[PDB]
Amino acid sequence: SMTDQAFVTLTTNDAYAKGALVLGSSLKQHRTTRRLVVLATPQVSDSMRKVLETVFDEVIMVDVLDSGDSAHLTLMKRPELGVTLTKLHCWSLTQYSKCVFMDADTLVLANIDDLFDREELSAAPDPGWPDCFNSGVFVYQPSVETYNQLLHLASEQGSFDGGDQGILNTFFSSWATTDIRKHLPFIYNLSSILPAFKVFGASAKVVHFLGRVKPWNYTYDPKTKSVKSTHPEFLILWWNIFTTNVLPLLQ
Amino acid sequence: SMTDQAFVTLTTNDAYAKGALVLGSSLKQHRTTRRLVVLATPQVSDSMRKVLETVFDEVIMVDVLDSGDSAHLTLMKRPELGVTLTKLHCWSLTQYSKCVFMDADTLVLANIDDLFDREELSAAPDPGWPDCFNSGVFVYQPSVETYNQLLHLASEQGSFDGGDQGILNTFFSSWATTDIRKHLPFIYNLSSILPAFKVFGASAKVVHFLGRVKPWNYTYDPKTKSVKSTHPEFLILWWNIFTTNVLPLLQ
Ligand SMILES: O=c1ccn([C@@H]2O[C@H](COP(=O)(O)OP(=O)(O)O)[C@@H](O)[C@H]2O)c(=O)[nH]1
Ligand SMILES: O=c1ccn([C@@H]2O[C@H](COP(=O)(O)OP(=O)(O)O)[C@@H](O)[C@H]2O)c(=O)[nH]1
Ligand SMILES: [Mn+2]
Ligand SMILES: [Mn+2]
Repeated sequence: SMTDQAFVTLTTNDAYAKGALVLGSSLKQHRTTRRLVVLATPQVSDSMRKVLETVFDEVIMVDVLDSGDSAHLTLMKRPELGVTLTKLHCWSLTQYSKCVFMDADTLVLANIDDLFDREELSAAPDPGWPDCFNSGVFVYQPSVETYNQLLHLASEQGSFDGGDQGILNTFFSSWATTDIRKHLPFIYNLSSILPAFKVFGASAKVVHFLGRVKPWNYTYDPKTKSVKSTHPEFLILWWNIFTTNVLPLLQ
Repeated sequence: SMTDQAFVTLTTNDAYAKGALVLGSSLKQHRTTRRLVVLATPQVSDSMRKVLETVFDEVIMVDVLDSGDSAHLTLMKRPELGVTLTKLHCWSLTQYSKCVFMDADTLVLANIDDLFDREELSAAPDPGWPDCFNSGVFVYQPSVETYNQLLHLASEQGSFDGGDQGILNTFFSSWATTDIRKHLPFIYNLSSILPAFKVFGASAKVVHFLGRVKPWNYTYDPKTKSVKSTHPEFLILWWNIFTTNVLPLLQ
């Protein structure tokens, strides 16, 4: 293995846990040589953690509601940010020298181990405001200091969008205008939100299921091998990995 | 003046001509020291050209249907690209050493003369596929050679999107991964297509009315000083410039 480097994701409940299982399975399918880590909350059932342990190398419990937790004081100032402050613990994983964070609503389509050639903070442009990076996929260097700086910003300013992206863009404010290599190609975080896709979509490495309805919210029908009601192949691939690679794992 | 440098736009009919008048007026309002040039087709009425001559320094006729025109042979190979091939004549303006091209559906909100500090090809990211630049605002160096290269590409490949953006991104294919200074801030070409706008929208320099319905397609009502049926201030500002600055110009 590479014990030094990891893909890291986050699950705060059993639903998003299904995303992480598909994500993690997709990274394994494409033969990552890196470690797979999921940050989990106590809202994730013990039974679902057990399933998570079959795909991830580490299942690391984070509970911001605990007074022992580093973020707990910040949560009391900003109680609307529990999920965000949990995600930012990704910077506390100081046993790793470099990590790629990935949202549980991502799916990997090709080997993306070359991301570890990048430096903090490397991320793809967000559609809709492309001078902000999308926080669903980013390369970072674990650090207690950086983590504590991020907590402080969250304390002072909250997030301009109620999630982690605002706060990450505010702290990492030089991304839009400094060093192009920190701009991940859009194909490493391709929002499922048209003629450009016909030309470039085939080279997609990561698809990101941005928005309200997540792939596990759909009703899957084995009879038709698809869901009840743009490029629907990605949603179908999600459920292929789920039914094929994930389902037989704890038995 | 600066006789060396110009803002350049394009009008193929009387409708888009109204956009160019508002654009040009907005550049004058914000006190550009550069020259204002509009490329016009014979589909633009002589009476509307006369109004255009009150705002622009040069009204340059381009007719791709003419056998004397440089693009005419390319048009016969690709007859669906008349508008595109007309726009690309912007590169034929070799009397200027550097130009900013702007679509007739842009409106300037602040002085953007600092764009002339940039080099070919400097453009803002397109929302939706942000590793392509949006072709509504770009800094370029006039050149017969570049122009002829662009014609050839148009001949060989057409455009992957039926307009000029595909062809410009294909020719200028290194934009996404080389030299960040060629990435215009999104505020220099802000698509009217939300929490990021609350934080960053106020610093907008150029708004771009992307999409089907253009500002002059709206019915303006002087009684209410707004239109019949997101951030509606931009559309209202368009019509303010039209009614205030443009309307009294030929009398
Ligand atoms: O209720 C939640 C909210 C978010 N997350 C995690 O935080 C990330 C960011 O949220 P989300 O992906 O739902 O936002 P979006 O990507 O749609 O903008 C998710 O991918 C998860 O890893 C989670 O586990 N549970
Ligand atoms: O019928 C047309 C089509 C386009 N154009 C010019 O070409 C540009 C690009 O087209 P458009 O702005 O309509 O495309 P969009 O910006 O909406 O994607 C316009 O701004 C105009 O300057 C024009 O004059 N007449
Ligand atoms: Mn996400
Ligand atoms: Mn336009």
